[PDB]
Amino acid sequence: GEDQLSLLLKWRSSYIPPQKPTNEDEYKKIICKDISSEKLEQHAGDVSALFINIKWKLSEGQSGKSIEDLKKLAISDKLINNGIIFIWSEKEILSQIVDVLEAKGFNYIENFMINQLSADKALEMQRKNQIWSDITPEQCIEQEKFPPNNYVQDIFVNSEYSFFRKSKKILLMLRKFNKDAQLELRHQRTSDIFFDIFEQNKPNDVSKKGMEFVYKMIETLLPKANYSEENKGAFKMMELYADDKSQPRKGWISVYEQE
Amino acid sequence: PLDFTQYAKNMRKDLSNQDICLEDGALNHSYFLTKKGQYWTPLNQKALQRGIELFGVGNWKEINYDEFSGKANIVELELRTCMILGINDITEYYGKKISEEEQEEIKKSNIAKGKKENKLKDNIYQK
Amino acid sequence: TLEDIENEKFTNLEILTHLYNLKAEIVRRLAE
Amino acid sequence: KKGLQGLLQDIEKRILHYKQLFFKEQNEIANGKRSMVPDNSIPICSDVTKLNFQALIDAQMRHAGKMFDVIMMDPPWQLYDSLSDEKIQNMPIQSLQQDGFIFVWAINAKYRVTIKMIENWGYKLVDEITWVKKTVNGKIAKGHGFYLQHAKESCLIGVKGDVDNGRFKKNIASDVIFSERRGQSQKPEEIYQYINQLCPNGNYLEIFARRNNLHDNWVSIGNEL
Ligand SMILES: Nc1ncnc2c1ncn2[C@@H]1O[C@H](CSCC[C@H](N)C(=O)O)[C@@H](O)[C@H]1O
Repeated sequence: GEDQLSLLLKWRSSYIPPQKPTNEDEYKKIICKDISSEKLEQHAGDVSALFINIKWKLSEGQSGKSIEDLKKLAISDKLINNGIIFIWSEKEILSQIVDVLEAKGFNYIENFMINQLSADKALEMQRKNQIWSDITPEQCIEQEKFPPNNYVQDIFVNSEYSFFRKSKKILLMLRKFNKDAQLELRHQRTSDIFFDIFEQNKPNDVSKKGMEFVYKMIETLLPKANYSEENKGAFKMMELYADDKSQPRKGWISVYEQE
Repeated sequence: PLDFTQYAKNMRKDLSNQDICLEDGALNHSYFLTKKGQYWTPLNQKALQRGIELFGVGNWKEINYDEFSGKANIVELELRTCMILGINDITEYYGKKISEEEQEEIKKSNIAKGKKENKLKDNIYQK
Repeated sequence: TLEDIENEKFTNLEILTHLYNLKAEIVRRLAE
Repeated sequence: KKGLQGLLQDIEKRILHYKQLFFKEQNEIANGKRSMVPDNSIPICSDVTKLNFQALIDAQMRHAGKMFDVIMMDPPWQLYDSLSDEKIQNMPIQSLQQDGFIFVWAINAKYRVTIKMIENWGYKLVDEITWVKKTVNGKIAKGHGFYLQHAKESCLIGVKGDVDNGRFKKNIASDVIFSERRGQSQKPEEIYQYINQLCPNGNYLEIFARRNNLHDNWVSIGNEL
């Protein structure tokens, strides 16, 4: 198991998602009707990680939010004031995202991307080169069983685009600097690029382990925002557009939309 | 559609430097076969020949400060003079003030004597 | 030292200039 | 001093060997030796703050009948010689293109200002190409930053004019390059392959090029060209 695909996906053995806590004091789950129209300063305060787990529409046929929805969303100073915004970026609306977020005091500081590798393309390459005759790509994600690809650039999820094909998922990181306080950081504790496996039909669905890698990137960059006994009722990590897949997490404020 | 060879030749003719491209627009590969800053232009070769005509061989300092304006390697001047005279070690010609026609005569007789001695390596008479 | 002047990232011209400068310095030392 | 005499003999032998090597190199060069630079490459060695872009405009108009289809730059970002952000903005890119793409390689410190640059030149940011640095054994060549380890280089792409005219292709190549570090600022040749997939047989302009950037049908501009 020393091939390129096995080497680039070896982080998955060390980033298993934890069980969701049964302790109500270890998180704050908030259900909203419209996050963009919801005042969040009454739900949190002085958070250091505003992970916006947004899904963008881009095309009119599919669902998701829009740049107007990001514009209407209020991120105040009584909300996150010394912290990072983690927001899923797209190539079409990267300029609009950075414009609207630098309108709200959040300046771009870092790019954290996921190199999209396709399990279906890896399976089709294994079938063309040749236990893998009947296995779903979702089963490949969940059983951690992957073909021994030695050239992963042929199994990039090269999704449809009017331009260069979309084979990466960018998590934009933007900091609102505070001149009165200090964001206690850990520097260079994780790379800005990691390879994670994806599905061909779901290029925007990060896996459980990839989402855990993102969460541990956030929680390693900001350790004082983690679940400590001093952070009880005053959690420093918040998620917008939360899902029941990973967000009931220790030390995290989960904001859902229309549950 | 346009042919890109003639297009590149014309664009190099009116845009690229005289060292980058030749007189017909063709790429001068000698420019890109040496590091930038040391190419030994044909003007440099002509200046070296003028220096050997005006000053003696082995007078690289006064050659450099009268035909290259001090922006030339003395070692490179000696090496080029070796190439245009045909001996790896130019010791007999040290301070002889060789003109153009005599330079070519020495080069031709030198290549001939190198063929006679059967020791020509790169059109230079090996010692 | 021959190590600093025999590097493979140096062209033959700069290698030869380094050789000739070292030769001049050691000839001066010989005359000393 | 017998040891210094022996060292003198040693360097005399090295002088003779390297003299023969130099003579062989100059005899090969003068006779027929061709450099690695392609024949249809158009190199321009000039400073972009001093380059007359009007001459490039006129030559490109009369010799190609149109303007450039792809413009690529790896700007010397202020932290070889460097350039200010305003100085890179002052380059008349708007005149150099009417329809096509721009390819600006952006470091992390100069990413948002790169987006602003391509917006201020009249382009609309539609794509980015990220170069993931690779090791010899096939892993990610991790680096260093302030928040995360930097193992990426992003080439932000802005679009202009009427691109849908049959000169440019859609749904081509990838936005990710997984290539080894083969230099110091040396971007991979995969960006040139991807550009040629984007606009086959097109007119390309490269600003801040080096001798490894010289390609077929590419007008390359650099300080050290
Ligand atoms: N004012 C200026 N005009 C033109 N070129 C310049 C310049 N200032 C810097 N440069 C050049 O711009 C280049 C930046 S590094 C370019 C690296 C190249 N893209 C590669 O892939 O190898 C260097 O060659 C530098 O010397």
